[PDB]
Amino acid sequence: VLSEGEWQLVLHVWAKVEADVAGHGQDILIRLFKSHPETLEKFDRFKHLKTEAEMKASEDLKKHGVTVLTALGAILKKKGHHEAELKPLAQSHATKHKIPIKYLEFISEAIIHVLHSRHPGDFGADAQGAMNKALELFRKDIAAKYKELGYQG
Ligand code: HEM
Repeated sequence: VLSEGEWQLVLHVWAKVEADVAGHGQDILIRLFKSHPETLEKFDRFKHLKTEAEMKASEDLKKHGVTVLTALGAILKKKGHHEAELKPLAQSHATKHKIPIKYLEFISEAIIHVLHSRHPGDFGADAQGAMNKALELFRKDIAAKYKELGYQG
């Protein structure tokens, strides 16, 4: 479990992300797609995008980035008490979108990379540690729902 001091580090930097949800969302998805090209293939919506400039130009991609970060923000602000928010998400990603747990690991790495680019002074080691712990908790709780439904994998 995160301590109260660790949750404060997470939510302090998240308040900055919320100044520019769309810019953040875009950078994160693009990092994910470039670092792990196999993740782009999950999105019939975005499959057609081949270069980073094309990705950067796509309004639809920027719109989905907002969706992802708004859902994640609502989970983080529940500070671990996220059962009602997490269950729908784990059900669609396991059974409808077919997203392996590993790809949730990849997008966590992307989020940490982008927070680090954009918010150095608010994202030193102690905040990066707290953010990694929060994202592991998210993954751990999702993985348990996957297992229940027969998708641990
Ligand atoms: C931080 C983790 C993530 C969050 C908060 C998140 C959130 C969402 C939300 C809220 C939706 C729309 C509602 C729903 O279908 O559940 C969605 C759809 C989707 N997500 Fe995720 N997602 C995450 C990670 C991923 C990753 C890593 C992949 C793919 C590698 C993925 C693939 C999809 C797909 C394919 C859709 C449907 C897109 C469309 O055709 O409209 N998601 N996600």
